[PDB]
Amino acid sequence: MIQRTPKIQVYSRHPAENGKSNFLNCYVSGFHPSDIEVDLLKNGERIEKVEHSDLSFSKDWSFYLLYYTEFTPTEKDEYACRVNHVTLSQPKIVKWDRDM
Amino acid sequence: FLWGPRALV
Amino acid sequence: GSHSMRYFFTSVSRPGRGEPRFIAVGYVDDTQFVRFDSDAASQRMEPRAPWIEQEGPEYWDGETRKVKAHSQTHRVDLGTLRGYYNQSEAGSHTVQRMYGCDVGSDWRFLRGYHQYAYDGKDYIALKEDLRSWTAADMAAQTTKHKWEAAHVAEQLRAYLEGTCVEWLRRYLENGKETLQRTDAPKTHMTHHAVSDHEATLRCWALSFYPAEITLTWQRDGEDQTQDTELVETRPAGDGTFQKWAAVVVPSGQEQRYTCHVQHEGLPKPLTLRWE
Repeated sequence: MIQRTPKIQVYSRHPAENGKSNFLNCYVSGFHPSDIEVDLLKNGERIEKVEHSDLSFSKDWSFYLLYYTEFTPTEKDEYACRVNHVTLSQPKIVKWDRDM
Repeated sequence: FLWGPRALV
Repeated sequence: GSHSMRYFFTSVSRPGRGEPRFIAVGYVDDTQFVRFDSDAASQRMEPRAPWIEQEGPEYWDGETRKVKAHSQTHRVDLGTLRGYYNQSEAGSHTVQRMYGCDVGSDWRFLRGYHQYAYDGKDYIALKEDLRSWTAADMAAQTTKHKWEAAHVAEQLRAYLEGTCVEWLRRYLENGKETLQRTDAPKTHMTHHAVSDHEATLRCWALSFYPAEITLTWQRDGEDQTQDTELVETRPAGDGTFQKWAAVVVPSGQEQRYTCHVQHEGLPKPLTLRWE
């Protein structure tokens, strides 16, 4: 079967500003099949209440999903997105860079 | 508003 | 001022673990308004946009009945397809369906679609004339001939040019406080030294809707697509989208570069340059 690796982007809904509530997003797209595992991390630990969009797909049939959770960024709290897919030999970790 | 009729492959 | 209504359906077999997972979502442009998850507790088409909640009980029972029927159809399809491809019942397979209509700025029929894919590849698709079919492989031929015999194209054409258009029109009207908006992107540019002789110029586009947009970098008016790092358009999570484009340039040569932003919400394309 035709398989595709997911593209991964971890970012905030609004521009980062320590102390103010925001939403941390992990957008995974361009993958196939649909089975995928996505976790938002806080200092290495899986985050509790994480929501996600309903499975949909693009024109090329590849799937995309948005995982998100409200959060308050701090100067020393590090966030990331851990993704695992059949195409990945090991979970892929992507760190959140407030400038991207 | 969904398309009603069913079309089997 | 173009618009569209589109439905996306996904069915994934789970051998030894029950019926296939069935997920369906409905959209008007880039705004989701309905959803159904065979694995959810409601077992009903659910609203996902404020303006669709206006629809009465008849609407919801109707949509629920049809979405469930779509589910059953795809369940059968999965088994049929394994036979067509002489595949075993051991692996997981995916069936995807996508169909809809587009209307112009006058909200009149522009075009219709109805595509079908198996395990991520084109299986069968209705041609633009909404009268014939394009089937990839030999296996898809059977479906093509069956659908031709049953006048599936005619049935779809009536729906796509008629029903799909009228309801799309109704939705645009009922959601006239949000659905018809064209939010131009808020833009800005950042500059960061990579070294003593190279700097990164990133061009940002935020808070825009619809998601369709074009962000390019030019050097002396020359397209620099190949030198650009352009991320995929991302949803902010609040109904708007985001995107950025970056290029590394020789320090001191920034003035020769321009970022161009094209978007339906912009009365004029934007041309930005670092200052």
